[PDB]
Amino acid sequence: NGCFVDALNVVPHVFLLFITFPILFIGWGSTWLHFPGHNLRWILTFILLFVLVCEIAEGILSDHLHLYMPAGMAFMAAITSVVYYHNIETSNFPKLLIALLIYWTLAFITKTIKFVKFYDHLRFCLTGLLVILYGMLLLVEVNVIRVRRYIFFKTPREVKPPEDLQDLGVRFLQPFVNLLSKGTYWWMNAFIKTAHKKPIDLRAIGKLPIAMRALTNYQRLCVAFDAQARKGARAIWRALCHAFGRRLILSSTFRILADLLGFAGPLCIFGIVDHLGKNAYVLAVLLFLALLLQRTFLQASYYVAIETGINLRGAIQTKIYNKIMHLSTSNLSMGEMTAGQICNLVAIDTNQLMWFFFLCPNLWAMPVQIIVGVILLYYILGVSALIGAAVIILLAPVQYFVATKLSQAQRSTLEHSNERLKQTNEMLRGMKLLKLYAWESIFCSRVEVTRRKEMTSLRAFAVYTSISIFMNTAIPIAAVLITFVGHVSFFKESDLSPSVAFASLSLFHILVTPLFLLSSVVRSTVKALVSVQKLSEFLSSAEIREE
Amino acid sequence: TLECLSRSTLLCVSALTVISYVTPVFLVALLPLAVVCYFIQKYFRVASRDLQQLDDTTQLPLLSHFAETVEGLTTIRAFRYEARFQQKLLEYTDSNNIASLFLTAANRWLEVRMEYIGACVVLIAAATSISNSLHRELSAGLVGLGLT
Amino acid sequence: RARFVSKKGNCNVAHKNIREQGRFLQDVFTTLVDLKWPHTLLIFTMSFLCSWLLFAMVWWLIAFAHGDLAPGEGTNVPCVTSIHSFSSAFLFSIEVQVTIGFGGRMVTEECPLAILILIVQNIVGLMINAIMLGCIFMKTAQAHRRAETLIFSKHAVITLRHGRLCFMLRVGDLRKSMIISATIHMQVVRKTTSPEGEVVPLHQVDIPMENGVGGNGIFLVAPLIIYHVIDSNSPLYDLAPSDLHHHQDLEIIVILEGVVETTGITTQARTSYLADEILWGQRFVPIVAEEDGRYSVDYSKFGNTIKVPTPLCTARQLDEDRSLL
Amino acid sequence: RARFVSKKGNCNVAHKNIREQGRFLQDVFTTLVDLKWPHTLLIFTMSFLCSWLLFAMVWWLIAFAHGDLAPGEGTNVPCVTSIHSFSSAFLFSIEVQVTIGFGGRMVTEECPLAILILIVQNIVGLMINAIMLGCIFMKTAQAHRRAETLIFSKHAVITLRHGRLCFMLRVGDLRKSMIISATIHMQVVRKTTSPEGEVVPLHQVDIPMENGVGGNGIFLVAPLIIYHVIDSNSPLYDLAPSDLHHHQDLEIIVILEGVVETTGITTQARTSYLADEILWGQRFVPIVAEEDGRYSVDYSKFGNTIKVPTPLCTARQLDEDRSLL
Ligand SMILES: Nc1ncnc2c1ncn2[C@@H]1O[C@H](COP(=O)(O)OP(=O)(O)O)[C@@H](O)[C@H]1O
Ligand SMILES: Nc1ncnc2c1ncn2[C@@H]1O[C@H](COP(=O)(O)OP(=O)(O)O)[C@@H](O)[C@H]1O
Repeated sequence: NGCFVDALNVVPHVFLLFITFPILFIGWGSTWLHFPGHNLRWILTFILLFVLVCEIAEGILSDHLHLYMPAGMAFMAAITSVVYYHNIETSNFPKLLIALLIYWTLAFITKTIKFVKFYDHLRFCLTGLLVILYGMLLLVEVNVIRVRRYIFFKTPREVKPPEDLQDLGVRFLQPFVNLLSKGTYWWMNAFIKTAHKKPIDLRAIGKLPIAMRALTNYQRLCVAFDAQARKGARAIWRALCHAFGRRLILSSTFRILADLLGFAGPLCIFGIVDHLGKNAYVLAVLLFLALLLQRTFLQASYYVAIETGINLRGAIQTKIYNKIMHLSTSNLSMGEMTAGQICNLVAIDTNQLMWFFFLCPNLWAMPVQIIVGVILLYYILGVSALIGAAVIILLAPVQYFVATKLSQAQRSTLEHSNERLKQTNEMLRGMKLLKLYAWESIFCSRVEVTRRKEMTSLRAFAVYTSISIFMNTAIPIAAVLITFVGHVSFFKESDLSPSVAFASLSLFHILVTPLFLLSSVVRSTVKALVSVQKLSEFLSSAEIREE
Repeated sequence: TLECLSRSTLLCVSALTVISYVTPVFLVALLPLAVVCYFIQKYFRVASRDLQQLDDTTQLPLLSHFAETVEGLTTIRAFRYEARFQQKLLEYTDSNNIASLFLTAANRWLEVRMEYIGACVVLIAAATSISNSLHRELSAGLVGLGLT
Repeated sequence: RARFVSKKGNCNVAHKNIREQGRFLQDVFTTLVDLKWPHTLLIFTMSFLCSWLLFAMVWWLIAFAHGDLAPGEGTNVPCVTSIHSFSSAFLFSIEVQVTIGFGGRMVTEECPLAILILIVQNIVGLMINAIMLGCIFMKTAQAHRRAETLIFSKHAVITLRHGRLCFMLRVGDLRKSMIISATIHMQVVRKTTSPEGEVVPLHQVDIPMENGVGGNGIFLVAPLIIYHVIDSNSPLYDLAPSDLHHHQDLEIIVILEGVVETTGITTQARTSYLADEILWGQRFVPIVAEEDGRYSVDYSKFGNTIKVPTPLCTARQLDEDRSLL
Repeated sequence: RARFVSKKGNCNVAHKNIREQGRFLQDVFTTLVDLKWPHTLLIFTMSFLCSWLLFAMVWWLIAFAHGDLAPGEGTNVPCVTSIHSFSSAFLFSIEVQVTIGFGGRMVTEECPLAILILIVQNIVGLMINAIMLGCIFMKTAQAHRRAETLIFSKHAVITLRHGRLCFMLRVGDLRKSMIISATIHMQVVRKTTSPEGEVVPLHQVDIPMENGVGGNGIFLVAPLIIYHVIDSNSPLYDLAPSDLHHHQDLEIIVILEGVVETTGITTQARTSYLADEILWGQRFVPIVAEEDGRYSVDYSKFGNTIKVPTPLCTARQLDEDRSLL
């Protein structure tokens, strides 16, 4: 009785879609309350979305309307479960949750009956994963009733919605929104729509969240600095890496998952081309989903890196401002604590440390990316991997030597520019006395000589970057040419179907993009190193003596 | 930045030209993409300019304050007003941070909607490929170029 | 600056730190009535169609399950005679639910499960019909359109009547229907600091409506300027004429209450006048005029105003001058 | 000790030696409406099923009695065609009662007794349907959930305003819906002994609500501290500050009356303050605050209180000192 069980599955989706519409229409016709398992709930709901797409694919392959209707109904049922959970996050209830729990139990029952009747005799996998996902959402609902007040004894002892991000007077809500919105910045809509109607102001934009204030970042940073001292230039670097911590690590994990999916795309291209030469629309739908997912996770990684960077900037700014207090004027008399030097410190180190902390998560994914690239191209090239492998191994050491020759010029560049800035400072605050008896030629020739030395450094850097780009293009093209020529006629005797060719070109382009980037990365990397060395020498100035 | 921009614009030109060559029908689905992207870019432009201007107007006074604290050290440490000045700097740095944060958030939002636009275009490009270049066009080599 | 209650009558003060759990489905039963006739019709047809489709699905399912849906002659009688597909099942559902009863497809006395599904279908249908009738009648009874017609001149004036300073402000009706026992609660708010060092952010105080021997109410047929005279005892008696236009923050609100005739409900109209809204030393133009055989009221001159050569001075200083003259 | 009316607003005094025979089925028709929506739905389905089963039983009985229930072909026509067992009899009962009329089983013009049972079935069904519709609409119209939101600070304070002792107590709204013409009846109870040797166990006396020139009512938008000043004429003027905390038995009740907007019914909120509840010499924290462009009210500081260096003395002795200073 297959159609009978299909109908029995269609029923509960219908029940839920019918109870959702009155409440959804009343709600459609500012305190955010979150429940445990919220993020788990949304993750599982996206996994349900995926498995339902797969079920629709099965129903297309088989066709008999009644045989693929269950997927089309669970689709709207899961979307309406999302709508319910949005309506509950916006206003809490004990009853709407039970309304979800009933549906979960009934859907689990129907899926169990399906599984049994199948066992007695592709569907199996899709159905098994369905049952598992339903079961985990059920456990989440049981956790939610266990927490506060589904039926449990009298009073919830309910949380008292969080005042950290819900406090009156706040515009920015990244931490104060739902699971699905954080990725898209849907909250921004209002704001960007508002900005066009009325120009933006500082009183227009809000305050900063509980976990965003520079006071707490300075607090965390000084605590970590103390813990590091109880255990120099290297110490403060260790403290910075410690302090950002988990957020930074998470940004890296998001980027690595985005990278694996980014490699996954070209494989779908291979499959599509192969079926074109001869299970194809599924390749298009899955490819579209994969590309969307990579984009979402890449942008989230960039955002969290930027968050970590701005918090770094705030914390080190307030740390150096606190330390300027205890600084003694005997240092201020010396060139090391020059006022212009200290303001250059603040501004350019804000800049350099922020840019390095935006580019550091990007490079913490280059190794995993290249490794997965080669482990994917083995299965596509075959015995013709040797050529590409030799190319991407011959790339690395010459690139290391080029990067060394680059860094050496860049550091001297920074020293010369730093002296030029102080010469300009002492030239501009005395232009009156300078033009009075016209000592201009001397100071102008001195600044011209300093500019010529700086230009020598810059031209060395530019020639080295040009050689870098030359290599990063010439080695790739030679690699592609050699590999293909080798496969067709040299040894392999297996005609490369066009799918292999285009998939190789795709993976190869994905590999090429990071190499061009790393050359620019060194420019920010040595600058971050120099900025921290300067910051540590500044922190090592003479204290003021307590009475 | 200039060289990367030139490389990316030439890559975009190449990709559009290739997709147009492989499927002469795609020129029916390109104008809506262009229109929606144009409108969203226009909407982003004014908000972005406003956020950049506010960023600059908050970033100037913080550095003015830093310089003045650095030079007039003796007076500030004589009065023993250090709590007041540290509180002031906390105010200024928090405002600077929120300005920067909103600028980068608007950047991220534009990037996300642009990536959704790119997903749309690649999706229906591949769909029109698998449909037309197989059923009615019956061409094999163009599929790889189009999808790549 | 910030206003206390807006001109349209709605409240401006926004609450913060409210508790939780208010409106446990009863205030939603009334918020449903509140929604506009199109939205309410939409949700009503939505509820009806939802119930109809739910029970049609369950009836198709039960006819499929008994095997009566499998087309066969003999060895059985269908629990619902002459049922073939989902279309006839939905037709049977709408035939038994909304109580038309075509009787082409007959439920039989062979299956008690169909008896149970019918006995729950009918009671749930009757309950939803009863609520959807009571609610539309309740919504129908109100008249908001009749309520929102109260009108008060945009700005109020002050003049000199009977040798004393006085407040003049126009009210009026906009329909034939009267308002019974309309009373005026005229109040003033201000940030006040007591002599005991206590500072209140806003202080409501009753300023009287000056009528005959007594009375807090008035009678509205024609636009009647409400007539109050500020004296040394009045709270508004201390201000100055040159400081009100720009700097000061004084909101004078009027609350006109009254029960409409046809419905009998007690409605009211609240309006505010700021410090920058009110002006000094003027006079309204007479509205009523002796027409052919009646009194003609011209609403074009309702907010019109003429200059009057009246002295400009503070009410405290004016009372001191009255003590001197 | 014993309280007069509880904090929640319910009454505490329990009556004894009441007479008899009150509520002869009419107050039960309204006590039915009073019961909670689940209980009311239960009793409604109970009444419906009771009537349905009663008439199904009587129809099965009459079909059995005529002999038409005995399966036989010819020599008769069943009073109700195509009736076989109790199941089909109950189906006919629910088909004719709730007015669906399937017509598979037909009542015939051979038996007038079936005509009579139908003519009583239909009228009793119509009457029970009419009462069960009117009652659910009547129950639906009320809004108790809207009623129970009145809030008064847990303890009330006294302070020194304008050189005189004053009573300060917070009230407030909890929803967007206003309350029209809310009046305050502030009363005090005490066991009093007259100079004529008469002892009363409890004595209600009106303590005024001090508003503008007159008025027993107020206007509720934001939490407004009700402001009364006890003078030598006030009944509360004689007590002492150190004897109220523990020993004395004084209940100060407030009765806030007012008609809600949407329903038009006149609700009220009554609350008591004992001698041990009220305290001395304090000040509430300002709730309203000038927000971005509005007024923000913080209900966390609603019951918060700050110390004030105010003199502590009895109101009689305070008036004597005012006569001396
Ligand atoms: N001729 C009229 N008939 C009916 N209502 C009017 C008329 N003129 C104005 N109103 C309403 O009553 C109020 C009276 O204000 P009004 O005298 O018109 O001053 P203003 O012209 O500055 O709005 C207005 O808010 C308006 O909505
Ligand atoms: N933030 C609030 N929002 C709404 N109602 C409140 C709030 N706080 C208290 N209430 C209610 O109003 C009354 C005010 O008393 P309250 O100021 O809370 O003193 P206490 O904390 O001792 O109960 C309480 O009985 C409570 O039921």
